[PDB]
This record gives sequence, C-alpha cells and structure tokens, in this order.
Amino acid sequence: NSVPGAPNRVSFAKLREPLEVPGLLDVQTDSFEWLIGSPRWRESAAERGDVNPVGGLEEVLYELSPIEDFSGSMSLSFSDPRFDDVKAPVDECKDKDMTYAAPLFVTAEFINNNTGEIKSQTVFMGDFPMMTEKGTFIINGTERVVVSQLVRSPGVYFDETIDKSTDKTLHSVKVIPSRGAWLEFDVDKRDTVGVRIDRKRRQPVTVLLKALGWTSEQIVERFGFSEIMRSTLEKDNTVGTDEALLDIYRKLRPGEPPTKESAQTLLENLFFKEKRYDLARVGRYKVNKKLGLHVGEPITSSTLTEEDVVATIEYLVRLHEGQTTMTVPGGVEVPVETDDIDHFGNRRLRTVGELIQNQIRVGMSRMERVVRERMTTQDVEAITPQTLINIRPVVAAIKEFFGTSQLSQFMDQNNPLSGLTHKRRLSALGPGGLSRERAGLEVRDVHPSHYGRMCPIETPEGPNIGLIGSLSVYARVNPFGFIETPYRKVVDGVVSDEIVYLTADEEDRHVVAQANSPIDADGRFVEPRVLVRRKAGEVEYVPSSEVDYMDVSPRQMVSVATAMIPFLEHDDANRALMGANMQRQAVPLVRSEAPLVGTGMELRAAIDAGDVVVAEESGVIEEVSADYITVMHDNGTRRTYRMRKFARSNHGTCANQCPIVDAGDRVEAGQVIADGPCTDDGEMALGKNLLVAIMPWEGHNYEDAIILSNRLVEEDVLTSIHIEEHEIDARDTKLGAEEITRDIPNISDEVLADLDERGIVRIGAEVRDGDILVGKVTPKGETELTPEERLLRAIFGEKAREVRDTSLKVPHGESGKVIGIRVFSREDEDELPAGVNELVRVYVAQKRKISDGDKLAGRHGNKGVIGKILPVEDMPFLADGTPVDIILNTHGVPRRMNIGQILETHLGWCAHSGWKVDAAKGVPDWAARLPDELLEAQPNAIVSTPVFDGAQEAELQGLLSCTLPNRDGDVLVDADGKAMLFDGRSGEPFPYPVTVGYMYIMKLHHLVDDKIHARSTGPYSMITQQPLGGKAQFGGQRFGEMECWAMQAYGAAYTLQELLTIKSDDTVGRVKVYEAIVKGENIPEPGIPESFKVLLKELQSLCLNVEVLSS
Amino acid sequence: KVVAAFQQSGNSPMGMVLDAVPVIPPELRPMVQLDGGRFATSDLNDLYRRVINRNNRLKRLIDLGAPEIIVNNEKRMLQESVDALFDNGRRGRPVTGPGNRPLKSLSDLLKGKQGRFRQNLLGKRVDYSGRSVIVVGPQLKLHQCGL
Amino acid sequence: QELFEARVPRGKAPIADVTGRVRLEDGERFYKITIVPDDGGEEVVYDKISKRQRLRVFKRVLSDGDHVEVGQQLMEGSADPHEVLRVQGPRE
Amino acid sequence: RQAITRAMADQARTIRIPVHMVEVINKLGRIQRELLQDLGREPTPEELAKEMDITPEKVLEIQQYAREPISLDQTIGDEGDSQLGDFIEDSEAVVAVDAVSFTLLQDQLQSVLDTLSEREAGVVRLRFGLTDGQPRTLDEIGQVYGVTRERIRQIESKTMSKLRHPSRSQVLRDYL
Amino acid sequence: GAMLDVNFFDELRIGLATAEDIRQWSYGEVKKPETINYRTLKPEKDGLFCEKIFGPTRDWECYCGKYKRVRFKGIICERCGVEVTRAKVRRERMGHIELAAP
Amino acid sequence: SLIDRAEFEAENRRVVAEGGEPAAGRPVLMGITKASLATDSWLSAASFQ
Amino acid sequence: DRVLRGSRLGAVSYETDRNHDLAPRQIARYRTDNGEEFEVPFADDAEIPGTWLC
Ligand SMILES: [Zn+2]
Repeated sequence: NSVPGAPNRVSFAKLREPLEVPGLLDVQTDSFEWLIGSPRWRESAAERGDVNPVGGLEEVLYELSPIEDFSGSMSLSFSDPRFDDVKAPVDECKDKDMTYAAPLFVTAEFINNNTGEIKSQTVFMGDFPMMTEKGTFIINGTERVVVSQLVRSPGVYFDETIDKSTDKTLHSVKVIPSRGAWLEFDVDKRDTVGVRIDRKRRQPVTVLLKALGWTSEQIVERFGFSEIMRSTLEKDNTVGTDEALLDIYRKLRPGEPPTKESAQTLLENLFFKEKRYDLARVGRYKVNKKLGLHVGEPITSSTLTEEDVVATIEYLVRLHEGQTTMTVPGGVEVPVETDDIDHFGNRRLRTVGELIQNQIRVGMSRMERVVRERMTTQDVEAITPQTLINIRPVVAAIKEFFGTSQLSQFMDQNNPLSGLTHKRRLSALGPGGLSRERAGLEVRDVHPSHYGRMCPIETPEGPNIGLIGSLSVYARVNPFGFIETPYRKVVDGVVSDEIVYLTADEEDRHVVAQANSPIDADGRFVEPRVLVRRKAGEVEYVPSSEVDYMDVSPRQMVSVATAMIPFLEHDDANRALMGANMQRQAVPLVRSEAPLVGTGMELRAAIDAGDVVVAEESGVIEEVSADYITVMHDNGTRRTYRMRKFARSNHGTCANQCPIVDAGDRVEAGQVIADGPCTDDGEMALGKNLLVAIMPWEGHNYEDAIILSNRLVEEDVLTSIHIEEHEIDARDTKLGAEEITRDIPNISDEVLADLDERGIVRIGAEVRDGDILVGKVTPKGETELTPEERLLRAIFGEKAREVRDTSLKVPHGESGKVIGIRVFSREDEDELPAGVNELVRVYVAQKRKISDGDKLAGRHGNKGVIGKILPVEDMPFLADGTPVDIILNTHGVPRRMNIGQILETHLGWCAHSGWKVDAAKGVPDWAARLPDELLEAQPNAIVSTPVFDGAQEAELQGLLSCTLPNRDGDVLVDADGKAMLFDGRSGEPFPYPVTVGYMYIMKLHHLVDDKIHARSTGPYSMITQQPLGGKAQFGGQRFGEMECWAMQAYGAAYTLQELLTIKSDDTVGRVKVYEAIVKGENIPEPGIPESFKVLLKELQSLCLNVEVLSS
Repeated sequence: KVVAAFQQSGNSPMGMVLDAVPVIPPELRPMVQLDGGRFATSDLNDLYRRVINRNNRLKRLIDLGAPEIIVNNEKRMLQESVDALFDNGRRGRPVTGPGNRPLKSLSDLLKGKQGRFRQNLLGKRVDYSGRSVIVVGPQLKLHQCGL
Repeated sequence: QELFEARVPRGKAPIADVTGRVRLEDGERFYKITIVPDDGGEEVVYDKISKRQRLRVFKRVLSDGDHVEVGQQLMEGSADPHEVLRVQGPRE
Repeated sequence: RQAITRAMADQARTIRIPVHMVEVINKLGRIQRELLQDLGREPTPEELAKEMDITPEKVLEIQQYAREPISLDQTIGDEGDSQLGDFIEDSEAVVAVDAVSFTLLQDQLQSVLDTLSEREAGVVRLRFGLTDGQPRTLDEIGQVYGVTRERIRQIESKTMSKLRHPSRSQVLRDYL
Repeated sequence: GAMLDVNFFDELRIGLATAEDIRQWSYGEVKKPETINYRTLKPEKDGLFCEKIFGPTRDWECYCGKYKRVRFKGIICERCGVEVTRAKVRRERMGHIELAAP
Repeated sequence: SLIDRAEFEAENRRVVAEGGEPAAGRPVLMGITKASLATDSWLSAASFQ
Repeated sequence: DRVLRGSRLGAVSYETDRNHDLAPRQIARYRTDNGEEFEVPFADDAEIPGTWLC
C-alpha cells in the first residue's frame, strides 16, 4: 500500500518487507543536484558525512583556483557558482526546440601580487543544461538521457600470472591513476624485480629507490628480509643517486640533453607535481584503504607520496613472500592479498554528475591555457576577469558532450517501462571505458559481488551481453561512486531493523543470510543451520549465531523490469533475459487494460516513471476535461494540470494522457490522477489479457508462430496509434530563394485539392504513399532543352517553367491522417539556422490494426510472429461457446524451460473465474499459510505474486480445484487445468483435454510495415555506382560474400554474373536491361562492373602499373 | 628473394624511388554538394593539397636560394606528405583531421573489411530486390512460396 | 582450427621415430624418454616432456622396456602433423 | 607575422577564399562572437549589417561563404561501420525510366511526324533540329528546299495547326 | 590492351611503375592547391579539378562555352583549353605532379 | 622456397635433359592461411588478407 | 533533415551520339623545349595560338 489511490491488488507474499522500494530515479536526480549543490543535497550530505559539503562545480573551481602566470606577480581565482532561473519552461523548450538550460554565474577574482588589488566580478560562465523533474535533459527540443558508466577505479591492483616455461608465481602491480602516467612493479622470470615506469623498457627497484634518494643502507633497512630485494640491491650495478637519475632521464627523455636540475625535477614532475598527475578522491581513498596508510585523516594531496610508493614495493615483495598481513609504519596493518578487477569493490560507477564534471574540467583546462596565455600578453593595470575569461571553449565542451557522445543517448520512450529502464542503466562501454573489440570474455560474466548491486538477468542479447546492465531495485550509490546495498543487521541472533548500507568490501568482510528464512516473529531464527554467503561467493550452512547481516527482502538481486515478471523463479535465465529485454519493447495500445496476474512492481514503477500526472497536494476536483484538470487545494489555491494529448514519442508512438478522476472526487497528495500511455488506474499495462490455449493447431502455430482470433482485429484489442513527423525547410540558394507555394509545376489540379492556399495540406486530409504534403518549388536556371521536349512545348504552348519542383512528398508505403501542422517562419523572427527562410513540420498519424507477421510475446521470453488471423468461427471454442483468442504451441514449452507461462496461464484462469476455498471445516491443508481474503475471490479480480515469494504449486492446485462456475452450473476447467475444446472448423470435440487460461501478452515494436521493403530501380551511390542502402532510401539487400559462395556451390554462373554486373554496377548496362524488359526483347550481354574500374584507377594511383592484356 | 625477383623480370628497380606522383581522377574523389551548400570533399583532396603546397614551397625555396636547414626540412616535409598520401598512419603519428579523426589515404581504400575488395568488389547491393518478415505457410506446396 | 592451421598443438605429445624398447626415466620434476634403436644408430632423446602430461595407454599404460612402433605416440595429447609428416610420410 | 597570416589565409580552407573576404569573414566572426559575449544572444543579419556598415544580403553571402565542407569519410552511425559517402543519392545519375520514356517518345514522335506528308515533316525536323541537333532556321530551310522563307513559315504554321488537332496529339499529351 | 575495357581478357599483369609510365598516363600537370572558385562554384584552372586536365563537367561543352553540341567533338577549344567530349572522362583521366625533389 | 609439386616434377623432366641434375624436394604440410596466400593469382591473394 | 541527395557541379546532357559527320577540324603540332612533340586537334576556323601549355 502506502500509495493512496492504488488499485486493490491482493498479494501472495508470505513475508513482509521492512524497507520500501526507494526513489527509483535517485541515481539520476541526486547525482545532478550533487553537481549543482542544491540545498536538498546540502542537507542530505549534512545528514550523512557533514564535514565537506561541496558541489561538483565548487570542486572544479577550487582545483582551478588560483591561476598564476610564470612570473608569479598576478593571480586569478574563482568562487561561488550560482544559477539563475531557467529561461523557458519545459514544454516551451520542447516545442520551440530550445535546449532547457539555465545560466551560470561565477564570481571571478583577479589579484595582482606586486601592487596589490582584487578585481572581483560576476562573470557569465554559460548556459548550463538542466535536468528535468523526470531525470532527463532536453537538448535542442529532443530529450536525452546520460547513461551511468561503469569503469575501474583508480588505485593499486595486484595479481600474478603463472609461467609455464618456469612454473613460478609472478606477482605484479599496476598503480593506475586518473590522467597520469602508469608505473608497474613486476617480478620477472628470474628472481629480480623490474619497475617499468611509463610503458618503457623495465627496471630494477634500486634505481628508483636511489632516484627518490634512498641510500643502499636505507634499502637494506627497509628491505632486510626480502631475498629478491637484497638480490637486486646486489645486482644494482649503479651507485650514486644522481647516477640513477641520469639513467632514468635517458630512458625517459630519449632524445634530450640531460642535466642535474632537470632529472631532479622531472621525476618529481610525473608523480608529485600534481598538474600532470592526479589520482582522484576515489584513488586516494582506495590506496589509503588498501595499504592502510591513513585511517581517520581526510582525503587531500591527490598526488602520490614516497611513503605510498615504498609501501607498494614492500607489499608486493611480501606478496611474493607469501605473507598474510603487513603492517606499514604510521598505519594500521592490512591483509596481504591479490585483487580482482571485476569485483564491485574495484569497479566504480561514474554517474552523470561525475561525467558532466569531467567535461567541465576538460573545458576549464582549455579556458585556462588561453587565460594564462593572455595573462602575460595583456598589459598590466588595464585588465579584468571580463577581459581574461573566455567562455567559448567552456560552452563548447558541454555542447559536445550533450550532443554527439555515446553516453548522451537518445531517450528511448516507447513505453514508461523503457523510459524508466533507459535510466538506471549501467554501461561499461564509452570514452574511458572498454570497447567491444577490446572486451574480453571475463568482464562479461557475473562476479558474485553483483548480488544486490546489479541484476544478473537483464542485459541486451545482442553483442553487448554483460557490457550493458541495469541497477538493482534497492541499490543506492556510494558518494565515491560505488554501489551500496541495504542489509538488515542482526545482533546475537536477533534480527533488528537497523538498515545499514554496505558496499562490496563489507559484503566480503561479514556474512549474509537469506530473507526467506524462518524468523520466529521476534527477530529470532528458528533452525540453527542457516544458508549464508561467505566472501568468495561460497554458500555454506553457518550455525545461526555468526549471522550478522540478513537481506532486506527477496527479489533484491533483480532489476526493475525483471521484477515485473510473475513466476520468474520458475523460468530459465535465457528466456527470462529475453522476457526482460522484450518487456521494454511493447507499444502503447489504445485501450491499455491492466494485467490480472502481476507483481508488486506495476504500481510503483509506474508512478515513479514520470509519465503519470500525480496530484501534487491534496484537495478536491473542480473541473475536468480531456485536456486539463483544475484541482482545488484545501487552502485557497487552484492549479491546472495540463495533459499531453497525442504527442509523438521518440519512437513514433502515442503519448496520450487521459484523466481518471471525476468532478467531485477528493484527491490526496501522491495519488495517480491521470493515466499515461501504458498505464491503467495507476499501474502498468503493457498489453492485454487474452484467452490462450496450448494445442498445436493445423501447423499455423508451427515453430514459435502464433495464431489469433479475428476478435482482436474487430474489437481493437491490439491496436497502436503511430505518429510520424515529416519535415521540410525552405532555404536560400545560389540562384535565388525557395518558396513554399501552390504554384507547382506539371501537376494536375487533382492532387492540389488537399493543399491549402499557401502550401501545406489541410488538417485531417488522409494521405497515401506518394502524395504531396508541402508545395515547395526551387529555381533551376537555364538548361537547353532536348529538341523533342522543345517541340512538345511548341505544340502545346506550355512555357519553359524555369522553377523546379522539390516538394515534400510522403514516402513510400505510408499513409494515415494528418494531426497537426507546426510551421515556423523568418517573418515571425523565430530561431532558424543560417540561410533558412521558412520551416514547417507536418505530423502524420495512422492507426495500425494487428496483422499477420507482427511480433507478439508474453512476459516469459516466448516471442513469436503472428502466423494467421483466423475468423472467429474456426477457432477452438469452449463448451460455453467462448472462443479462445490466441493459440500457442506446445513444442516450444518443454525444451525452452519456461513453464512460468504455464503457471501464469493457470493462475490467470483462476483469477478470471474467481475462486472460493470453502473453509467449512477448518482450512484445507494447502491454504493454511495463505493470507486472509484469498480464501475467496471475485471474477476479474486482480491478484499478484511477488517474484521470489509467490504462488506455490500446491497453492495453485488448491485454487484450481475450486473455481466457481460462470453463469450456469459449469466448471469449464477441471482440477488438472484443462478443458474439452470443440473444433470450430470441423466440429468434432478434441479427444483430449487442452490447457486454457488467461495469459498477459504484449505487442512488440517489430511491426511488418516497418520492415517490408522492395526496390526495382531507385537511388544510386555516389563514388561507386552500387544501389544505395536501407529502408530510408530504397536500396537493395547486400548480396554478400557468403551468398556468392552459395551460388558458386550450386554452379549458377549466369545468375552470379547478373547479380554482380547488370543489377549493381554495369552502368551502361542497367538502362539497356530496363529498356529491353519494357520492349520485351532479350536481356543484353553484361559488361564490366564499375567497381572493378574504380579498383583499376586506385591501383594506378598507387604507382602500380596495372594493365589488361589481350593475348 | 627480392634480388632475383628484380633480376628475372624486366623491372628496373629505379621505380622504388618516385619522381612524379599521379592523381586519381576527380569523380573518384568527388566534391559533391548537398542540398544547402554544405559540401562533401573526399578526404584525398586535403592530402593532395598538402603535397601541392609543400612541393610549391620547395620549388620557391630552391628558386630563391635558401640555406640547407630550411631546404632539408622542406624535403622531409615533402617525404612525410607523400607518405601520408600513400599510407596515412603507417609511419609515426597518423595525420588527423577535424575532431581528431585519422584521414583515409589510398592504402586505407583497400585494407581491411572496408576496402574495395570485401565491401564493393565481392558483395554488392542489388536491384530487383526486397525483404520482409516471414511466417509459416502450411498450405503451400513444396515448390511454392508466399509473396 | 589448430588442425587446419597446422599449428603446433598445446598438449604436444611427441611420437616415435624408430621401433625398439624405451629408455624411460623420470628426471627432475618432469620426464626423460629416449628410443633404443634396433639396427642401431643414434638414440633419439626426448628431454623436456612435462610431468603435467600423461603417458599413452593402449590395449595397458606405457611401461618401461615396451616395444614401440616407428611412429608410436609416446605421451598423451595431440601430435603435431609436421612431425608425423616427416616420420611417416604423406599417407599417414 | 604577415607571411604566416598570408599563407594561413591561402592554405587553411579547402576551397580557396581570397584574403579580403577572409578578413571580412574574420571581422564578422569577431563581431558576432563579442556580441554573443555581451548580449548573450546570437544576433540577426540586420544587426550585423548595421554593425559592419554593410548590407544584409552581403551578410547572408558572407554567411554562405564561411562554411567549411564536411568530409565523406566520417562515421555516419553512432558506431563506426559505414561512411557518409555510402548514403548520398547521385542526383545526376541516369534515372533509367526517363531514358526509356525518352526513347519511346522519339519512336512515337517519328511515327506521328511520318503520318504527315514529306515536305511537312522535313520542315518540322529541320525547324526543330530532330535530324542532327542543329536547329535550322527559316532561310536555311527555304534554301535547302529552294523556296522563299514566307512559304516555309506558311508550311510551318499549317503543320503546327495540324499537330494541335487532338487526333495527332492524344498519343503525345501524356508525355508532359 | 583494351583501354575502354571491352570484355576480352587473358591476363592482368601488375607491375612496378616508372616515372616515364606516370607522366605518360597523365593528361596534364596539376600545379595549384585549388579546387573550386568559392563564388561561382566552377573548377579552377591547373587545380585539382581543372577541366583542361581532367575533362568537362558538362556533356559536350567547353569551359568558355564557345562549343556546345556533339558536332564539335574530339576537338579542343583554342581559348579555354578544355577538350569537348562526354563528361564521364572525369571518371577516368588522370593527372600527375612533377616533384621538385625525389 | 615452396613450389607446387607439378611444377617441380615438370622442371625436373625438363632439366634431366640438357645435362642432368635433380632438385631435391621434400613434402611439406602447410597451414591454410599460408596455402591461400601463396597462390598463383595475385588478385585472389590480394582480395583475401 | 534533407535529404540526402547531392549533385556533381555539372550538367549531364543526352543527345544522339552520332559519328558519321562532325565539324571538320585540323591537327596542330606544338613542341616543348626538350624535344617533346604533342598533337592538338583544333577546329578549322580557329585562330591557332603560338604557344600552348602541353
Ligand atoms: Zn571554353
């Protein structure tokens, strides 16, 4: 509950969750207000670690301040980032294609050292894009989501590889900073220790130790026990610290005259002078925790230190020694261990605040080089930070992040579930991250630290399996970019309620129980032998005294979309993965009926999805319409909630919002007030409830194919509204200026009936493929005519008509009405790009029926195209004359391991008909641990099973046993779950009872009309002369190399000659072929292809004498 | 191997150094305009402009009389220009464009999956073609099909 | 793929070169196998055979003094096709 | 500094722009940029024309001259597997249906011109160049037939009156 | 062998080319780093697109426009220098650059 | 160097006349990359890899 | 936005590709300094220039 206008959906949950589902968009919103420094963030950080409340801009402007010239006689500083309000609201920016932004004001400060002044201003820094309420950015009117990125946190990493030539463990380290230079301390095949510094030809340690300034006695003092260290100290072959420094410099300035002051400073440059080396806050905390240098000390001095380097060397050589723990002087001891680089204690999360902060840092560097350039060339006693600061490279970096970056992704909103699930997305690829060709197989697996931090199910099934994921339900982001997870701490076998967020390191320290454990209503466990998880992913039976943490609920491991699959724990992970990736692809139907059988996650993940209007503060309804709702608050004020009717989504689907309240209803705050696209009375509705049967019927449901009734076509059950945006601009040109007008050229005044008086069509005129939308004509100039055309103009008297018509024609294979015509103009002084006079967009919409070939699927990965839409009479009907609606196949069920669809089918029939456990003499044995008000149910009553605590199979048999009759005395579905179907076509009853029920299926966005394509002769490519590519043009299909092999293997030589000469490249041959077809002659003999001749001239361009020889 | 290769044929080995560089025809490196004046060069034009600029600068330096450092620097620049023309990215840093995109030289028109061989010589887009989604046809004959 | 590429395999098990009884020896942490010729001639010595491998079992395990073939596979694993070409010709 | 700015004006752009137009492009860029720093909004053509004491059509022509070309060898998709050059319709290629329509036009037109007499069709073919592509005029036609040019114009008007009759025109009306 | 490449083939003989082959392939000597006049959108003389070196951009028209029909073909306009022919010789005609140093 | 067997035998048949000497040949078993690249036609071997 | 389609900067005409008669034309011979001969077909009624870039 805890949501006021919820539907009453009864749950099968045997347990109780202490913790609610959190604020599902916090991973976006709290990160962005962390970047700004919003006061809600300010007080939350004061709640949780108060000592350093700093926004991201304050961090960048502090690490920038001050900026001094090389003279050191003047300095420039920054302070106090501050916004104005936004310059235009959300809907106006989305309409007029403005980016929804707000200005940055920065108090700069220029100080001269020698004379002594301050020059303080308030510099306009730039218009900064602003996250909306829904966690999205609006760039150029389009809507964009910045996806969170997984990358490996900077620190010190330890591993060893075995050497099959030698069979020795070879330990190593990679001290990876952020934007610095690496250094690695290996132990090679011999018993020495190369210290390769910055990618170039190894090293022993002693050169580096003396290069920092350690004497040989200090080396033996720090490394006495270490046999490899004393061996390399005896094999040092260089005495003198500067004698090591010169080697050093020669190996790192190869091509430079060395001197003592340069190698003294350049080693201090790469690792200690922090302008060229910065392991970040995360890196400093990670190193200081791994080596245990500082414990209570705050995080500062983001370069390295000599203590950290010698502690790295000592830890590595004791790691080769096979030590267990190591104490460093000045710090508490740490365990000596190697490090996985896949464990979530090492694989951090650069969220959206971190990403925009990095782009602002790389912008401020480009600003800063310009500033300290003109800090010298400008004359002193004349300049000011208005004259110093250049904001143009700053604003350019933000605009080239939000535009054209593979994390500034286009908002994938074809339903509220995918709208939510394109947020909360973890993507391990991007700039600074690994690409797919660089991707090994070991990063794509599921390490056992993912439990509760990242869902193992949901990942795209293409070539991205494991590189792209999604956050868990309960997961929450550590301020250092790690993924914390709630846990219920349990003290002395008493399960408390203190919820403590632990990251993956303390998940390994401690031990973790299960939520489906027998808690004896007091915090006490029942049986002593309890399931638990140890550090390395091991599963044990601990006695029930060492358990110090327990999970907050079941379904904790799983994502948002995957937790909307009922009976998920029965399905195999492959088909559950397919179901989670296809539940995000449903289209918004015109009716959107709620599912019978569900989870808990249909209501919460709909009111948190944003696309449902929510009553902000309580009160009573004044005035409803189809367009607005005016609430009356309890204190005087009123407020109009405008709808969004028939707005085009980002993938062409409808986005209607109709209200669900009446004019006298009282609403409370946080109530659903208006359904969205795929919602129904608050909760998600991705499809409809259809009567299913599981027989194989007449080969039309053969190999995943699906048949349907015609009732779905007649009653508009599966029917989606699609809205398409067409666009043309009237731009300038060299010859003159274009013009949107009705004076088009040669075109019967028949097709100029739909067009208005000044170009564009009238609203509501139905169009077909090839019709005129925008009458728009360009000048052409003077080209001399062909004489036949000249005499045709001489006979008919029609003039030359020097203008040439490029009208906006609606492309091939499309039709439908015209909803709305948005027109811009230069004459209204609208923002148009250079050389454009008039812009107009025409929105075309059609209403697609469901049709054979369209892609349908349930909630279990059981996809399948529509084989045949039969009539309603030749469909297997029940004994009550009710026909079934779809018919799935049997043979896809047992071999794909997804009987969640069968359990959903039986429970759906139970919820459709309604049960009544007649508890006359006590409660029956199955129904003992059922909740109350499940002993009886109504027809079409909504139920819900949560994911990992749902309907047991004995409970399904118990419900299916008593399933009260429809209108007569008729139990249509017996205790087995089957029924006697009659054949609609022939007429005889089927000799065996067949499973029927109500299954909840979706309409996927792989419609036939988006896929069918044909080309006889169309556009052609430019340099080569092949036909073009893709359904946007005509294009042909690539008769690729393997198909050439196939037709060689048949031996079809002539068809191969056809398909490679006179259908693709024989430039003079194609028109002869077309002419000979029309005239009915023979096809001519093919000539040389064109791409061979292009190859010939390229080879002659590479100074290779290539020639064809006759004989 | 290579000595007897140059011996057996009628190939003088004088062609391994180069004195006159040839230019690919204009339609194979076309400068097409889009609708709206945003032109489209073909990325070889810039390499030929680099070679033509550096050659003309060398010619004026030799005509004017220049010291040895400037002339040898210019000949090294000419060498690197021709090297970038025949294979950018081979020797040293690849010559970038805007956005730091390495350019496409003549060797990159043939190498790899996107050369002329694997992309346009063997597998071509064809006319008289089409695709669609498929469905099961259990009333068809074996030699029939839907369309 | 490594068969068609004619690679040297990972688990390389060397084959015989001439018949005779075997000179078996377990050296330091790996093996040492040598063929005793029958004419005779030079003994073919196979030194660097890992103890991570196994000896070839047939009919019983490879015991010392057992009479090997001309191209009998000595250890267990994968024979390289180059060596069986050089020993037993194109047919084999 | 002069030599560097001179050669930078010569050798930086693909299409060459001479130095005076480069200077007024740089002045327009600096003015529009500083007005973007001061106003905060990108200014208008009439504002820039008033500011640089020039005409707004000259501002439009400079704005057309400023734009550098985009290359044919960048990655069109969000990943790199196709170039921009593989997605441009060659709008001067042979359309392959107008060619066969033009050949059918020529065949039908020769048939309709053969429906008349011989002097008439010869006058039409020479008047409109249908035999060589060289459009002969009235004096050349009257010379090669040995009559006066007014007789040629009479025959021309009579035949072009004959052709406008729809029985000689229904088979040609669809060819526009 | 065939230069317009009718389909009669027996061999395809590659070979390392010489400078006397290269300046015999060419029809001109490109010597300016210019492509197109910025204002008229016509190709420059002695540039990378010169119609004298590489052939006409327009079917049977010279550069100065003094010849505009098929009846003038195979000939060269004595002022502009552009050989009047079909405009697909820009697909095939090559040019060369005389370098100042090897 | 690696040459084809038929060319090898035909060369020995030519050179047993005009003074007799055999070129000594041994069979090789080469992988399929090197076999495809050491073909007679440069066009296929250029188009392959 | 639009579209994509592009054009080479030039017209493509189509007339009769006749070969039987043409405009009659001369052949002139120009010579470089280094003994190179070149033949240039000029038209008949054409003022032949004295020097020519070969
Ligand atoms: Zn001319």
